[PDB]
Order: sequence, then structure tokens, then C-alpha cells
Amino acid sequence: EFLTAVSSIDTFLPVLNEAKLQWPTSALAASSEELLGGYVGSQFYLQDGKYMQFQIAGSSNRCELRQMIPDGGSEIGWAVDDGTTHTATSSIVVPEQVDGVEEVTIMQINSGEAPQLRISWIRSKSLDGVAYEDFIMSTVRIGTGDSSDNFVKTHLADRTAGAMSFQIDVKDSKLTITVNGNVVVNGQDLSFWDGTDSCYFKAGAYNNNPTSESATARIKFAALAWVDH
Ligand SMILES: O=C(O)[C@H]1O[C@@H](O[C@H]2[C@H](O)[C@H](O)[C@H](O[C@H]3[C@H](O)[C@H](O)[C@H](O[C@H]4[C@H](O)[C@H](O)[C@H](O[C@H]5[C@H](O)[C@H](O)[C@H](O[C@H]6[C@H](O)[C@H](O)[C@H](O)O[C@@H]6C(=O)O)O[C@H]5C(=O)O)O[C@@H]4C(=O)O)O[C@@H]3C(=O)O)O[C@@H]2C(=O)O)[C@@H](O)[C@@H](O)[C@@H]1O
Ligand SMILES: O=C(O)[C@H]1O[C@@H](O[C@H]2[C@H](O)[C@H](O)[C@H](O[C@H]3[C@H](O)[C@H](O)[C@H](O[C@H]4[C@H](O)[C@H](O)[C@H](O)O[C@@H]4C(=O)O)O[C@@H]3C(=O)O)O[C@@H]2C(=O)O)[C@@H](O)[C@@H](O)[C@@H]1O
Repeated sequence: EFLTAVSSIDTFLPVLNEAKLQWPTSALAASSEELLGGYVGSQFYLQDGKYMQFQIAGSSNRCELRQMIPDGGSEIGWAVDDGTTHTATSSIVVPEQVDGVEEVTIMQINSGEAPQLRISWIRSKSLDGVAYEDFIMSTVRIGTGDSSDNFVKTHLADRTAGAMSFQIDVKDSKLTITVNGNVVVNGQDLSFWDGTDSCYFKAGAYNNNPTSESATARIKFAALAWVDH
């Protein structure tokens, strides 16, 4: 069937003007100019006339937008302590994921060193001794090591059938995440990352630890924007 390009409507043009698409790995799939120019494929198309839909199969593969300097610029890098407020907003519909998909990262703050933040859908996970299922989680790094003390993981919300709003705010070395209008991470310390000048937003679908290499993660965005005030 005919695949409609995300750029065929106005809703996502502001973010497409500030993003490249990485697919099926971190390799460039489409520059900002190509995205604005109607790039489209099964991995990245306008679903039901209104959703920017990302699809990807395979371990650690992705179909993800990566924040760029606007108007055809190169990769952006900012700092948690640069004094600017860095904000990403979205409205996301996470459908029920097919068998074999276990975790899908849908928004991030990443840098040249490590991910400061991942917001992910996760099928099943115990957090602080409590089992949660089919939910949206934040994983914040407060270190570069691999032991659990390097992470703060939070149950943000159970997955809903309908769209769920997100706002990620970074200001003065602190992180706030608001989900459906309510703060769920309230001023998390990011000062471990002071001086890291290579941070940037991402959003889309990044497939983490699937149990089938052919199972396709699928995530729909009704809205996505990133801004610096
Ligand atoms: O579950 C567990 O076992 C544990 O997992 C933990 O969480 C981890 C998580 O599961 C996941 O593995 C995650 O991976 C990160 C990690 O940093 C990866 O290395 C990778 O990082 C990407 C990055 O996102 C970005 O795409 C980057 O892009 C670069 C790259 O150079 C690329 O080739 C391209 O180069 C460009 C340049 O821009 C250049 O300027 C010019 O443009 O030319 C080249 C070009 O054209 O090729 O773009 C670059 C860019 O845009 O910056 O490439 C990275 C990569 O190596 O692929 O992705 C992951 C991510 O996206 O987050 O790491 C998690 C972790 O370690 O924290 C925890 O949950 C733990 O609790 C748990 O036990
Ligand atoms: O199998 C193929 O040939 C292609 O399938 C493509 O994925 C499909 C899915 O398999 C589903 O059929 C999906 O259904 C959509 C509905 O069309 C509808 O948009 C629905 O909208 C929801 C909304 O998301 C929200 O939850 C709201 O609250 O309720 C709405 C509602 O109830 O209508 O959401 C469904 C969904 O997203 O699951 O449509 C997709 C599709 O892309 O059209 C794809 O895998 C493609 O590569 C295959 O070729």
C-alpha cells in the first residue's frame, strides 16, 4: 500500500528541521533536509494520517531521530550545566508490542560518552523489589560504570492504549520528567555530567535486548519537539 511521508503534514516539521534519522543502526538514514523532503519507508512513515511511526527489528537496532542544529546544521551538543533549559516534548502512543520485543527506548538524552537518560517501554521488570509489567520507565545514569549504583530507574506510568504526553526538562544540572502533566522525576541530579558538552535528545524506537531478532518494535508519535527557550 501507499506509504505517506511524515513531512506531508505540518505537525512534525519543526522537529524534522532539527533532526537526522538513524536507521537501522546509528548510521545516517536521512538528513534533516531529506526528512523535510519526504523521505519515507516502512521504518518511518505517517500512520493513520497523524502518527510519526517508527519500526525496527533486531538487537540494539534503531529507527531514531537525533537532535541536530536547526536549518541544516550538524550534530548538536549541549551541556546540563550550560545555563540553557533544554526541553523535549512528545505525545506517544505505544501499541501492544509483539512477542519477542522486551524493551524499546523511545526518548533519550545521550552524549559522546553514555546515555544520561533513556525513557523506555519495558515488558517486565522488578524495581526496588516490586515487579512491574508493560510500563514506561526512566533510566538515568549518575555514573559511567556498569553496577546498579550507576543508575536511577523509575516506574513512570503503566502503558496506556491512548497517547501519553512527556516533557523532559534539563536546567542547571537537574532533570524533570512530566508524564501526562504530572511530574514523575522531580529535579533529579545530573551534576555528575557537568562539563559534558556533547549531550543531545533522541526519540523514536531503539530496540533493547529482544528475545527474537525478527520481532519488530513499533512506536507512534502524535507530537515531538525539542526546544531551548
Ligand atoms: O539491560 C542491560 O543489560 C543494561 O543496559 C543499560 O542501558 C544500556 C542500553 O541497554 C543500551 O545498550 C544503551 O546503548 C547506548 C550506547 O551509548 C550505544 O553505544 C549507542 O550510542 C549511539 C548513539 O545513540 C548515537 O546513535 C551515536 O551516533 C554517533 C555515531 O558516531 C554515528 O556513527 C554517527 O556518526 C556521525 C557523526 O555524527 C559525525 O559527526 C558525522 O556526522 O559523521 C558520522 C557518520 O555519518 O557516520 O552519528 C553520531 C552521532 O549522531 O552522535 O552512535 C552511538 C553508537 O555507538 O551506536 O546507543 C545507545 C543509546 O542510544 O542510548 O546503553 C545503555 C547504557 O549503557 O546505559 C542499563 O539499562 C543497565 O541498567 C542495564 O543493566
Ligand atoms: O501488516 C501490515 O501489512 C502492515 O502493518 C503495519 O502495522 C499496522 C498494525 O499492524 C496495526 O494494524 C495498526 O493499527 C492501528 C490502527 O490502524 C489505528 O491507527 C489505531 O489507532 C489507535 C491509536 O493508536 C490510539 O491507541 C487511540 O487511543 O486509539 C486508536 C484506535 O483505536 O483506532 O492504532 C493501531 C495501532 O497502531 O496498533 O496499524 C499499523 C499501521 O502501520 O498501519 C506495519 O507493521 C507495516 O509495516 C505492515 O506492512
